[PDB]
Amino acid sequence: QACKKHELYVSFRDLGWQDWIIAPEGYAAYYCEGECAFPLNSYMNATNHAIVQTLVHFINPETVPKPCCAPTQLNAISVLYFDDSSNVILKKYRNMVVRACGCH
Amino acid sequence: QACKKHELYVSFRDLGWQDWIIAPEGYAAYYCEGECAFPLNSYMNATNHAIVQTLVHFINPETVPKPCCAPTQLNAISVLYFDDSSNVILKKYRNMVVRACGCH
Amino acid sequence: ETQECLFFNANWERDRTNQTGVEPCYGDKDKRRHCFATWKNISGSIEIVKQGCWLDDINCYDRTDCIEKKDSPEVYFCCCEGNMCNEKFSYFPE
Amino acid sequence: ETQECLFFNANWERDRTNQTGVEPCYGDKDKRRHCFATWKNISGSIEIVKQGCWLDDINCYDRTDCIEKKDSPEVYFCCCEGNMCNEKFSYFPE
Ligand SMILES: *[C@@H]1O[C@H](CO)[C@@H](O[C@@H]2O[C@H](CO)[C@@H](O[C@@H]3O[C@H](CO[C@H]4O[C@H](CO)[C@@H](O)[C@H](O)[C@@H]4O)[C@@H](O[C@@H]4O[C@H](CO)[C@@H](O)[C@H](O)[C@@H]4O)[C@H](O[C@H]4O[C@H](CO)[C@@H](O)[C@H](O)[C@@H]4O)[C@@H]3O)[C@H](O)[C@H]2NC(C)=O)[C@H](O)[C@H]1NC(C)=O
Ligand SMILES: *[C@@H]1O[C@H](CO)[C@@H](O[C@@H]2O[C@H](CO)[C@@H](O[C@@H]3O[C@H](CO[C@H]4O[C@H](CO)[C@@H](O)[C@H](O)[C@@H]4O)[C@@H](O[C@@H]4O[C@H](CO)[C@@H](O)[C@H](O)[C@@H]4O)[C@H](O[C@H]4O[C@H](CO)[C@@H](O)[C@H](O)[C@@H]4O)[C@@H]3O)[C@H](O)[C@H]2NC(C)=O)[C@H](O)[C@H]1NC(C)=O
Ligand SMILES: *[C@@H]1O[C@H](CO)[C@@H](O)[C@H](O)[C@H]1NC(C)=O
Ligand SMILES: *[C@@H]1O[C@H](CO)[C@@H](O)[C@H](O)[C@H]1NC(C)=O
Ligand SMILES: *[C@H]1O[C@H](CO)[C@@H](O)[C@H](O)[C@H]1NC(C)=O
Ligand SMILES: *[C@H]1O[C@H](CO)[C@@H](O)[C@H](O)[C@H]1NC(C)=O
Repeated sequence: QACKKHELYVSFRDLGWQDWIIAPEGYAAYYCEGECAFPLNSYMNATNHAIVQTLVHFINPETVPKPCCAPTQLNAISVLYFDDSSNVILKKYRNMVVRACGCH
Repeated sequence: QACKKHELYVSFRDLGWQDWIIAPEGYAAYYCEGECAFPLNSYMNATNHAIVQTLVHFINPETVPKPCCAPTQLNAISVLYFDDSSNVILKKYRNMVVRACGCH
Repeated sequence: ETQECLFFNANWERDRTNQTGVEPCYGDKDKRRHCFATWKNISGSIEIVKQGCWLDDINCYDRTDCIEKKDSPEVYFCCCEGNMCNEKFSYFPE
Repeated sequence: ETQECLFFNANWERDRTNQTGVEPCYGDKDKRRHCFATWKNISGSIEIVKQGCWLDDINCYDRTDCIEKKDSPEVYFCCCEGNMCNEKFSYFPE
């Protein structure tokens, strides 16, 4: 129930991309998911904007929704893929891995 | 439907806090809200982590959910409030205003 | 727009700021800035508590004079736009 | 842990990097780092394409030798943990 990071491995095979990425085969990507509610404590890594909106909710849940649990900290991974010319290429991709979740 | 910033004014009166904050009386706070879907374009200010998770969804919506629209850019506001000793105090609060939304 | 305000700090000794001077709003076209002033009114006697720049506030949008409109406030506060607008402030209930 | 890898870049001239040397993994206890190596195997003849550090990858966790396990790959790639582990690499299908 509470907002928490959960596991999820992506596989570039499955993703369809198997012929272009050379590595890795898939990665530990993860994802957030969970309720983010009153009284929103520590370990929900929330923003003020979030606390306010949380109470706003709690008064008129009819107005703004509760905030969503979503990453606050992401890592890059590396990949090796082929280019149009079939050169081998290494590039690191920013924000692919979820390091930690929170209220937004 | 699409993820978009929407208006929301908070009022410290209503919030209950009227006797402690001296100013302002309430503020333009805003909030995100909207679907974030396939094929997630520009103006959804999404993260790679988000695009992946979006497709992951689209293959097995049974695994990870779609990402949530939530702020990517927040402003501080100032407030003036009284302290235990009733001194007047000014402090700026980080992340209270939503400047822009996106997919997370 | 507002690049600077009149700054005053009652509590300058403890806060380690100067007591007056002009404060730069660091107002650069993304977010607005205003000036403000807060003071006490002991029976027509007036003492300034604070005066400065003030992050974007939809309440003092389109305000070029500092008039406070709250009935008999414990502390008077007002903001306006426009350089040193905070220089003089006034009171006129609604 | 891994502080450095053997670095090699086939494409050093166009990329403007050196062609070899040791590359610092900038591996500091938050996220892991590994080394990797990718090379071509024209019939037992072997040419390295790239060799370097490699951001945290749950696939090369607990790996101290570089053995590639894919059948007859267009390009061979492997990673391991441990300094200069990338120094030598090997091939052994599953
Ligand atoms: C706000 O931000 C903070 C960080 O900025 C986030 O807090 C973070 O919470 C996570 C959980 O996702 C922490 O990481 C995990 O910690 C658990 C706890 O186990 C620990 O305790 C034992 C003590 O006996 C220690 O020996 C260990 O060193 C360990 O750190 C850890 O083990 C878990 O076991 C339980 C079941 O008993 C499970 O519920 C967990 O899923 C987990 O398995 C975790 O290890 C596992 O998961 C990681 C990936 O997350 C794998 O790589 C491991 O191999 C293993 O499978 C894991 O390390 C994180 O450290 C913590 N940050 C802090 C406080 O330092 C908050 O999450 C964030 N708020 C929200 C809502 O996310
Ligand atoms: C990804 O990030 C980017 C920014 O990093 C975000 O894009 C941003 O979108 C917002 C919308 O929330 C932009 O601000 C708004 O723009 C509208 C459009 O009107 C413009 O066009 C006319 C041209 O004829 C110009 O003259 C104007 O200068 C103006 O900029 C603007 O007016 C709107 O009117 C329509 C109806 O016709 C409404 O749908 C809008 O709500 C709006 O009223 C907006 O002004 C209004 O709203 C603001 C507060 O947002 C008030 O302060 C105003 O007084 C007024 O009420 C508003 O300026 C923003 O600039 C834009 N960033 C870019 C591209 O530069 C994306 O939103 C984000 N992705 C997501 C999902 O959020
Ligand atoms: C101060 O209060 C007096 C009456 O005590 C009022 O008429 C005057 O306008 C006030 N001055 C301020 C703060 O504007
Ligand atoms: C290279 O391929 C040969 C056969 O062509 C194989 O036996 C050898 O182990 C491979 N070397 C590598 C890349 O490990
Ligand atoms: C006084 O303190 C600094 C130190 O030089 C001075 O330059 C500045 O103009 C004053 N302070 C403020 C907050 O305006
Ligand atoms: C070679 O280029 C720099 C310039 O001095 C050198 O110091 C470094 O050790 C080499 N490059 C790499 C990527 O390892």
